[PDB]
Amino acid sequence: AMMKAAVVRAFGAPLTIDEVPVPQPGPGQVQVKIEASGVCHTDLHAADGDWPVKPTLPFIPGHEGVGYVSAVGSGVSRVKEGDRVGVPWLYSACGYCEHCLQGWETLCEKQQNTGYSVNGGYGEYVVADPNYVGLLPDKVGFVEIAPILCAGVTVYKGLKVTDTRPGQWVVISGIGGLGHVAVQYARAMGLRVAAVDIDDAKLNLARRLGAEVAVNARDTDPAAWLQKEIGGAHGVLVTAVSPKAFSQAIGMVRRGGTIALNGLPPGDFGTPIFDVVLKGITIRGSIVGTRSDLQESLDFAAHGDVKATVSTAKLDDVNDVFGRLREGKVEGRVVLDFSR
Amino acid sequence: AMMKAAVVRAFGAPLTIDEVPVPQPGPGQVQVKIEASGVCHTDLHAADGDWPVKPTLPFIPGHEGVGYVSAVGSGVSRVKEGDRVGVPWLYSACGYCEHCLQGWETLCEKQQNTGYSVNGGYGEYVVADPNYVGLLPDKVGFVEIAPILCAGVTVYKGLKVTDTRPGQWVVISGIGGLGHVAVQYARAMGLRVAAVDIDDAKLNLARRLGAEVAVNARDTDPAAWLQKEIGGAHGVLVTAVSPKAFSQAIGMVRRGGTIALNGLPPGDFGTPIFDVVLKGITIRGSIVGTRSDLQESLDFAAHGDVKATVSTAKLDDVNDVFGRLREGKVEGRVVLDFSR
Amino acid sequence: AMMKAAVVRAFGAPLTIDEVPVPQPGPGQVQVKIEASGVCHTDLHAADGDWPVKPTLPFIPGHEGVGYVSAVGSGVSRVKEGDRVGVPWLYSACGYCEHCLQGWETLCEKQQNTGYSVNGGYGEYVVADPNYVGLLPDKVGFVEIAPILCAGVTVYKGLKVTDTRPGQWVVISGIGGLGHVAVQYARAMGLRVAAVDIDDAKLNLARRLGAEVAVNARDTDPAAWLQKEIGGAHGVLVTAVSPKAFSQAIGMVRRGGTIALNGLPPGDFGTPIFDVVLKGITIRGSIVGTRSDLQESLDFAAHGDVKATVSTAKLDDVNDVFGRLREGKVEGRVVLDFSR
Amino acid sequence: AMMKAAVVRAFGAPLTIDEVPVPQPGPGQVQVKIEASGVCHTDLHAADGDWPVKPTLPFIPGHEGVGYVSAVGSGVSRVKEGDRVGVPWLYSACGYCEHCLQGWETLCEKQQNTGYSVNGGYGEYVVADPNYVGLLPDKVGFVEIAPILCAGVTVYKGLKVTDTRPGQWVVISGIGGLGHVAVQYARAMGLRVAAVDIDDAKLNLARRLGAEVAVNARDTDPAAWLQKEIGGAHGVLVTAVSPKAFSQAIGMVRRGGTIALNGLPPGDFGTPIFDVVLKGITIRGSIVGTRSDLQESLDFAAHGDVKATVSTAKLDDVNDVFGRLREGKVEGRVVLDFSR
Ligand SMILES: NC(=O)c1ccc[n+]([C@@H]2O[C@H](COP(=O)([O-])OP(=O)(O)OC[C@H]3O[C@@H](n4cnc5c(N)ncnc54)[C@H](O)[C@@H]3O)[C@@H](O)[C@H]2O)c1
Ligand SMILES: [Zn+2]
Ligand SMILES: [Zn+2]
Ligand SMILES: [Zn+2]
Ligand SMILES: [Zn+2]
Ligand SMILES: [Zn+2]
Ligand SMILES: [Zn+2]
Ligand SMILES: [Zn+2]
Ligand SMILES: [Zn+2]
Repeated sequence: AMMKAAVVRAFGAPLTIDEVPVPQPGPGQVQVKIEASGVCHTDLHAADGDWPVKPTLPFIPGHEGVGYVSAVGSGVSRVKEGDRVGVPWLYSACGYCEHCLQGWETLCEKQQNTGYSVNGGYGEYVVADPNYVGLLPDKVGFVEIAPILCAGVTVYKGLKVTDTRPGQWVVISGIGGLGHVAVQYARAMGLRVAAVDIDDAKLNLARRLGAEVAVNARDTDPAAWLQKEIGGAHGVLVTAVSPKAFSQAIGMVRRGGTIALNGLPPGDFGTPIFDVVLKGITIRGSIVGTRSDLQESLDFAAHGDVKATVSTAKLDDVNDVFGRLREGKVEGRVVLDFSR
Repeated sequence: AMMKAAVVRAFGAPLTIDEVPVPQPGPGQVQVKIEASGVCHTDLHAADGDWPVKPTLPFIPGHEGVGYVSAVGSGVSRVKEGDRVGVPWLYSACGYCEHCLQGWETLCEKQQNTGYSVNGGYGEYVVADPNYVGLLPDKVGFVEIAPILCAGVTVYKGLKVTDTRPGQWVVISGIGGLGHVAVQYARAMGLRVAAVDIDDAKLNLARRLGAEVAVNARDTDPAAWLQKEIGGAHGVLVTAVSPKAFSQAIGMVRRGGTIALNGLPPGDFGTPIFDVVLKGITIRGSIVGTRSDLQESLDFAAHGDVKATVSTAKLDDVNDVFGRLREGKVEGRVVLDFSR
Repeated sequence: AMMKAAVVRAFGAPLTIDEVPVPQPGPGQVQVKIEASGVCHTDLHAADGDWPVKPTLPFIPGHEGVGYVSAVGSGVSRVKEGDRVGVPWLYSACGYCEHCLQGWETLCEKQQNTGYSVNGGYGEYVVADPNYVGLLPDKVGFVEIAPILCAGVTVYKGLKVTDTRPGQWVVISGIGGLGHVAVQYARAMGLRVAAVDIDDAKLNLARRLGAEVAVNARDTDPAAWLQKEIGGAHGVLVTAVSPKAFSQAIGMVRRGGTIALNGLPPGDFGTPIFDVVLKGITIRGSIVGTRSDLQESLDFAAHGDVKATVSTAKLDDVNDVFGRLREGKVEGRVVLDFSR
Repeated sequence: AMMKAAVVRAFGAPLTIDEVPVPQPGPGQVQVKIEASGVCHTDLHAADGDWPVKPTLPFIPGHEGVGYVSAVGSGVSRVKEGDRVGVPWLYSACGYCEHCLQGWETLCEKQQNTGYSVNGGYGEYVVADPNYVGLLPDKVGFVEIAPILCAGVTVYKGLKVTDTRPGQWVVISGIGGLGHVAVQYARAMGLRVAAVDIDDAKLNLARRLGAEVAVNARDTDPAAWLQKEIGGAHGVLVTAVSPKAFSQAIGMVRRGGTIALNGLPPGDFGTPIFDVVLKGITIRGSIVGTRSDLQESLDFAAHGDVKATVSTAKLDDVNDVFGRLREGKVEGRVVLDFSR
């Protein structure tokens, strides 16, 4: 009847860990018993409120929750009890608007979002729409697979919309939680990879993870060096949370190239329109991924092409996690482990 | 042996109509006797030398010249004496670089530009590269067709890269020199047009041209209104590239839509990363087009689908033409008429 | 505490899945919570009790068990709780006999053997000597790394004692659990690899894994075929479970060549003394590997040079797994999955 | 022009002492005048033609001939007339092949064999390849040194390939023609020697030769005894290769030890897989030796460390000699004496 959960009740004060009621699945719904729950930067902004459209208090964050289906309402055919599933950012969509019909459910104006507009995976249980859960592969553990539910699918879809093809150069700007799996997806997609971050150790991660080129932003200029070495990149993926670098990205791309943006920092960034137009440059934002994007991105993990770098932590230490998460002292990703 | 031509001999200075020597075609070159020559703002930027890369002085402006091939250097096959051709902005490209080989010669870093880096059509004769001239439809007169070499191809190619298809919505932002031509291509491409401007007269023109909706930005927030009325436009063509136009385009575009920027404005514009990412928006630069683009835009002119509003003037009055343009007194396009 | 474990209570009889006491770590010992446990053919030899020296009944097999240290006995320094380790065939050795002092602990006459002389990893927990456990690489998953604890280390040491060097030919006879990773170690050690088995599917597997040439012993005489095809090999590693393959390998080497033997089917094989002497052939027994061998063989796995072909099964199905392995119906390794 | 030589004209028949031409050397050849010619069991198999590859008839046997260089052809630098040399089993190798370049000329596919494939030393003179003859020590008589060319180098190289070190144990199995010479090399090589045999005379001789231990296999299990008495031998040299000797060798050897086989018996021998694999035993064939092996073996004889038991006989009594060898009535080695 009760469960442990990290409930945000005040739009900025640390999360509390309380016994709350276990959500029961109604018709068309299922219940998921959480084994692991990934922590995303988005969770910070949910706890805080750096976003125009804000969560409703109180709520439970977590859109990288993974576990088994523990119960099922009527009318459900996609999943059964004991199925291995994840509940990602896109909690549900109407399924029949123009966006949904065209396989862009990610843009559905009637969408609900896990751990933001409805309760998420920072609890021992979570109710989900079985039509939009991620179907998880057996061969990959809960802790290792959690980050794919958001970080993975986000950078996978992001790389797809750079419109770069095998043999061409992709730049991964920022080798963090997202960035570091981005390197791995890019390689599996046959791309040549260049990495660029403020941290020279993060650049070593990229090097090990497959990148054949990396330069430090806080040293030389990324643009000038890349235009110099590789001849500019055909595509750029910006994962870097920092407002700036959404400008030096325009410079690392060669003419006719595409920059996909994963970051969600605040405020307007300076866009050199003259150069964008003359160099025929494309700038494109990419929102996580569709259900197909997600399944494809999980497949890459199953096959061993992709493997998240992950720090484990306990539900009760959630606030500790948020702390070091902000101070950029987190390597790769952090995943809450519910294992007893 | 000699000819008259408007010449820029110093930046910002009135052009002087000098007697100068007729240029002669060497091997792989042709000569063109100019019968009409389009004028546009690009010419003002050339004469003022206020773009990052200036022209070399002295020079003859004009990248919208049309006339008859009057001489043929050796090794030319594409055109012959008597052919009707235009000499567009793209004078030549290298033909072997990555861009040229992929049918993107407009991104060629070794390209020459007519009436800017090489002498243009503000004179009785001009030497051109037969491989890069525009082949003109028999049906259309020299004066009427001249602006298609610039305004025509620019907005046509711009509409193409908005990645819209028949039946979908496109917003044409700014119904002026470019815009009133864009409206017509848009219609011919099976698109539903929403016109946006602050000038009621320009808006009335859009309606006459087939615009299904016309919104005045002065009285109405077109972003709010279009989102309310049609859930946004699938494509936005910004023909008057300015901060207010850029921001509002981002507001008017439907989620997952594409914005094409048609101009070359100074400075950095503020881009709302957040909105661009959550909405999955594409921002894209487009000016003029390839030889294929041009031929396709010419064909629309030839079928009677597209007619530029045009007025004429004499070579001797080029400075006056510049004056009206600079003051913003020009309705449509001004074309220099060399006809007897 | 109790746990599930597969137990051998009578030779040739199906194993039973019993509830048994969790083994506790005494002084100098550690306890390992098993995540995955490879099924070696030695396990069948043991359960069937077809070796001259029987294992004590009853016993829990499994010497490819890997997981986390879950408890530490007093006085342990080498490893700590949470460490990822495996418990190989060589459970322990005396540490001070002639063999042990010369880094050949695999020959220690006082050695104990995991899942034979002491209980092994066909269970939820196993107690291990921390001085002899395998220290697993972070980079690799439990399921994938498990076969390296015997299959990998065995064929790696075996390849080492063939006394071949980069550029020379080695024959792998039997592409099963051991042989399929042997192909990869061989390639990683710069050898040209020839594959021999009695099943085209194993041969096809070997071809995918880097075998330059391959032959089905059932379809022609393998020794003669190899003599013509490659001029006889410089070395041969015998991982087959048929005494006949042993005799045949002796005819696969060129003069001066070395045959190394890993396979352990009961009985004798035929040594052609005359040809062995005349041709100066060396025949060599090779038994698993030392702690050094094991560390090195794990490093090849961490570097991505070697990757076991694996399929998982549940503890409950151990008998169906044994049956399939008996009838040659297994490709690569079967790894018992104890993961959540 | 003419000389006496014992000739085999029909396999298995008695030899006849015939008058045949004296072989004269051409370019790159020397002539040797025989002073003594050792006899061994290889000569019996040559005369009987009972090996897989047979001598061509007619032929003169003898691969233990020693004497003086009596003539030289052009282009000979290694020896000169008057030099004391022997013409061993390895008459010549190609010098170009893999084996020849790796110091294993004994394995040369193109080798010729003295008194087998080419005429040998059962005659007054023999033609030889100066690059392959043995260079005999000054201080040892012809009769005494003859056996070192065959028996000597065989047990010496054999001992070398047991890969034993001074201070370690070696078993000499069989103290006959070869064995009594082997005991001596072993002691000279600083090994502790254990003699094994069924004949009590041969064992008393081993003790006289420095064998620290001796066991009669008729009375006691030499394996069980040696394992208990010394912990098993580091190496075993089997000079009399019978299935029993071979089997017991596998039992007598210390784990990780090496068994070298000097004999050429027929048939396949049963080799216990379990024992060879688990005990990590090396089994190695070895007969004769390289030119280097020979020179080294001669040096030991030269230093008085090795002396073969030799009986002399005349050329005309060769058949009588063969009979003695067949009936196993020979103590030591028989050598034909051509001296005055
Ligand atoms: N002691 C050691 O040095 C070390 C460690 C213990 C295990 N052993 C032994 O290694 C052997 C193999 O182990 P495994 O797990 O890979 O068994 P496995 O069943 O997985 O593989 C056996 C392979 O041998 C092949 N086989 C049967 N007859 C063959 C033939 N005539 N020619 C070629 N291949 C033939 C099979 O086709 C099969 O592919 C076992 O006997 C095992 O006990 C090695
Ligand atoms: Zn997220
Ligand atoms: Zn929808
Ligand atoms: Zn123009
Ligand atoms: Zn080019
Ligand atoms: Zn094993
Ligand atoms: Zn020991
Ligand atoms: Zn001999
Ligand atoms: Zn040779």
